[PDB]
Amino acid sequence: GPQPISRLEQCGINANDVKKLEEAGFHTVEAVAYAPKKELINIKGISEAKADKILAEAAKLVQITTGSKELDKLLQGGIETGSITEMFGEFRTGKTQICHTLAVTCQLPIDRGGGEGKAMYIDTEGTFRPERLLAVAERYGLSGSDVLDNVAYARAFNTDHQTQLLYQASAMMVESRYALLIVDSATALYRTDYSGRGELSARQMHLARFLRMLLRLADEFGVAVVITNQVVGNIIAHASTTRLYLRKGRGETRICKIYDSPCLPEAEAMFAINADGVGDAKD
Amino acid sequence: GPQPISRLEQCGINANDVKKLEEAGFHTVEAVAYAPKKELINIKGISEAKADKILAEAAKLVQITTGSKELDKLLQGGIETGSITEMFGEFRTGKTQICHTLAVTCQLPIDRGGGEGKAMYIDTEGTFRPERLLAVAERYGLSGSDVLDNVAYARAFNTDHQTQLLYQASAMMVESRYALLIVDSATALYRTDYSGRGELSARQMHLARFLRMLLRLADEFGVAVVITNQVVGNIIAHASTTRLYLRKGRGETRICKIYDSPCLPEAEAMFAINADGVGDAKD
Amino acid sequence: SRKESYSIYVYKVLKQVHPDTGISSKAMGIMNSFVNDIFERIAGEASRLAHYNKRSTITSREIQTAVRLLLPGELAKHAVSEGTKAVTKYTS
Amino acid sequence: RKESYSIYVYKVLKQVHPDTGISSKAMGIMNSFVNDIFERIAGEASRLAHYNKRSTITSREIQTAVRLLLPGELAKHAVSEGTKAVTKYTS
Amino acid sequence: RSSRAGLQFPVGRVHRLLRKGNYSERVGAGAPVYLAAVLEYLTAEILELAGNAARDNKKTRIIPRHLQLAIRNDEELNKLLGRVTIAQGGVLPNIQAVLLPK
Amino acid sequence: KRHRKVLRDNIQGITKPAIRRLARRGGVKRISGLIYEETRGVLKVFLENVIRDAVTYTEHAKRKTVTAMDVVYALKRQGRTLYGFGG
Repeated sequence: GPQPISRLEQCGINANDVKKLEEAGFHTVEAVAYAPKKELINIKGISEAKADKILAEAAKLVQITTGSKELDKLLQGGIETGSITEMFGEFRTGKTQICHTLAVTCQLPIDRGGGEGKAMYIDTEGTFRPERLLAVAERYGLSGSDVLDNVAYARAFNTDHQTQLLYQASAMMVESRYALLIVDSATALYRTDYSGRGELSARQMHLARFLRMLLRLADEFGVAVVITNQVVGNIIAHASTTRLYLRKGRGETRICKIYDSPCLPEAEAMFAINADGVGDAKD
Repeated sequence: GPQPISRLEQCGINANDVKKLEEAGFHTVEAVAYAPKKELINIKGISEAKADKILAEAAKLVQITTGSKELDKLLQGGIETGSITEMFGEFRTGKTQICHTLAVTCQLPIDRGGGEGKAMYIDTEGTFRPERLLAVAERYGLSGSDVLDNVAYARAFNTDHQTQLLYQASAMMVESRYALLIVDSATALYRTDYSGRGELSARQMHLARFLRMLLRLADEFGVAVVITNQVVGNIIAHASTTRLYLRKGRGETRICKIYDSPCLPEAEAMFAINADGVGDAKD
Repeated sequence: SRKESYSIYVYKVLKQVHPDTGISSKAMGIMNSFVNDIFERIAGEASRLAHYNKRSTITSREIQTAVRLLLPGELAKHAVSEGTKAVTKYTS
Repeated sequence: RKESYSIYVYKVLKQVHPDTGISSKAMGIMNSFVNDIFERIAGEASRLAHYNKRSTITSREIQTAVRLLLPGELAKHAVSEGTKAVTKYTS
Repeated sequence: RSSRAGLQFPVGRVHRLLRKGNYSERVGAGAPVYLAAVLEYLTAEILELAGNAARDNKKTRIIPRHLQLAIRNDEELNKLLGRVTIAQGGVLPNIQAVLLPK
Repeated sequence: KRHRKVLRDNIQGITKPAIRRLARRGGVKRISGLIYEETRGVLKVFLENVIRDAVTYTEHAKRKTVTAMDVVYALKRQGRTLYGFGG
């Protein structure tokens, strides 16, 4: 966690210099410490000697239910909060529907398979429907209005906007308790933006940074991170903890397969897409 | 609506750089803003520093009735402006007729199911008929002459001309309020031009770029984007928000089916093709 | 007034090898001098290598050969092992 | 192809000793010499430009590099020749 | 890229320094990774030995003296830094045998 | 516009006991009387050479202040690389 910069004054930095460091926007001893001298020196009323004293003394101090029961059993009860679970599958498999369902189930009591936290829906595809959220909320008997109140929503127009929303997510997730972060068509902007072959490393780098920010937020807030992937990157293998393959069974009933878990078996479960919900298959 | 690029110069971009951006075909601060740096940098006489200043300061500044009531109900009232709606169907289903109808209904008051905006008809097939527009205008009681005055028309002879018309569309749509962009036989030039098997990626790339320009213009002007597709590409799936399957019922009455909507059910509605209009089926 | 250095990375490494050990400012200055010095030696030798062989690109190969030229014995072998591992992990 | 300073060395030789020749080995040593001093001066000039955050190597960097690398009288005469040559060249 | 390479030293920064140090017209993707890895390793070896010396001296903080002891008491580091002066390092204790009393 | 007393004969500030201490760190047990003057000459030459180059760098940079980096560069180019005074 953080090591608030207050602790730096006990090292014998005078408090005025700490206030100037806070003015710069450095608020922890960790924050000042792993930065060079010039950042603290550039602050008004701070010399190089005080900065050397600061750096030297600073180094001294520094399960959400899927709502398909059969799928929950496949997952041993639902998504583990604090980790990334990847569901890769074809279009029309219900990925957007699953996102809408989870956006509400996260708000469920933990004893009901929720995280008792607010939800975060980052859309890149325009498919965000508050009315679908209302349907899922009424399914689980949650207030649809409260679902929208526990879902902060923003549509990312590009990869840069996609990463920029993470900055708002990190500061906003501190102020309110969240349990779910949704990124729908998470890989589409990496395909439309990064379309070249020479750009493979570029999309991989942007994705890597995006994933690292995701991991930091997951470890920071203990929330579930849900991203959706269409498989028509090898970087995701190390990053996803649980890989789910989704394929259509005709009508509204979908087949789920586990394609990676270091602990969980490779296995499959059948579920359906119902007006209210993403919910177990009911032949 | 648009945020003309003029406003970017008040952020302290010099006016010559704004003129170079206009030369590229970017005419609003919204247009420059949600594009990456390289677009503006590629313009002659623009460095990366000026582009960074443009993007940074630019981020600081930045339902049309189908005229078939039954179809509007199927669509929940008509096309959402600002998004692409794809209607794929056989020849003689009335696609051209539907285009002609919408070219007028867009001009209808919003309370009448219009967008209260001008229309854009990009033809690739020669089927543009101002007289049909006059018939639709008299159907809805709109001035046929005003319909032609609110429709800027150009026939694309090839895919390159098809994309080039988008450049005129972006600058022209800034000067006048539009509500509808029509691309009739949108996929034909990708079949006649790109006919090879090795060229599948090439037609997909040209289409992808075309779609991205469409999305930018849709988000920029909040207009409805209508393209017609004959299904005798998988790229369109992510791009189309609502997929409509059109098939002939004999006489002038056509069957419509919804084949994709993330929020709307798969469902069908019957409508007819009437001399005045594209209009509900009246057995 | 923004001045970059290798201090935080040196410190991270220090915490890796000696978890309960610190370092004085003077000593850190010597470490920074060290990293910059070796940077210059290796990069310069690699530049010369690429030039000698009429190549316009410095690749990991030039870096590796430079490392073998500049470093003594086992130090060279160990360094080569670290660099190779890092490049192969990066590539994946 | 394969470059050397041989013809220029020979022209200079003809300037200072009109009736004197030079062996192949000796010419090889002269070529080694010219390349060596080139590298020393160019390298120092490169560092001079870098230290001062300049992207251009100018005659001033060459001159300073010469002052750093050459001893005493050699340095003074070399500086004189470089300056003279640049002055004759400029007009 | 540092995380991708499993490193602590900054690959991006090293890449930038390679680009702007005028070493070559082009730089491969693996070059700054390799270089960063080598710099990190050597840093680790010196810090390991210096830490050892610091503890031998019952000190918890590494000072220049410890760096000098570490370097000069290690044949290969001593070789690598043969023409290098460690400020405030002093020298290794060493008295020629002939100078000692009989 | 208040300059220091003009500096003269400062090499004599390198005292006999200082030179003795340096020699002791160098492992020297006994010292001839003529060593001290000899040492001074040697030291002066060394210093001259370093400072000359340092000042050259200073002059190239169009500065009036000799920096630590000027000295470091002089030493490096004289094959006496010094650690600890960068940045």
